[PDB]
Amino acid sequence: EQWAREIGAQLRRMADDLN
Amino acid sequence: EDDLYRQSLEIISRYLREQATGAATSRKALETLRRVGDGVQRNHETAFQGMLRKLDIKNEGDVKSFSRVMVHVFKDGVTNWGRIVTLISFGAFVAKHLKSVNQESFIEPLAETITDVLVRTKRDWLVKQRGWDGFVEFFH
Ligand SMILES: [Cl-]
Ligand SMILES: [Cl-]
Ligand SMILES: [Cl-]
Ligand SMILES: [Zn+2]
Ligand SMILES: [Zn+2]
Ligand SMILES: [Zn+2]
Repeated sequence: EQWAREIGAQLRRMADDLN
Repeated sequence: EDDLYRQSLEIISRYLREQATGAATSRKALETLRRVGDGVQRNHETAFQGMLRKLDIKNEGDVKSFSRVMVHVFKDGVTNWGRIVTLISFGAFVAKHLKSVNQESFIEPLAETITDVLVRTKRDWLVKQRGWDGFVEFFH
């Protein structure tokens, strides 16, 4: 689970920047 | 199984298939997706490759792994075009990946998963935004 949380947050942060 | 859904699956599937194979509202969205999405892939190449590896290490199915990751992105209750475009972009990166490992038949389901999560769970949001017409103008 922890690896999916990490990857998800990672995409989230870069996504929120692009937004 | 509706008109938002099939229009979403049109855009996404197309973008993923043309990225893997190297080459009205829908067509404008596709143009925007190419412009912005190719950007995201160049600029976050190192991160994307790291995430792909991580997904593959835990070999639980590439499109299913994508699904779990995709759901987690939205778990914080926020929805925005950046999130949507970044996920489709990572989808394209993974679709290129599937083509390089002679697993092109997995691209179509990848595209469906992404669309499912989008239209199924963010429908209300997508409507307030005027669907793909919102997308086009957000990045215009
Ligand atoms: Cl960015
Ligand atoms: Cl960037
Ligand atoms: Cl989750
Ligand atoms: Zn960035
Ligand atoms: Zn893989
Ligand atoms: Zn989660």
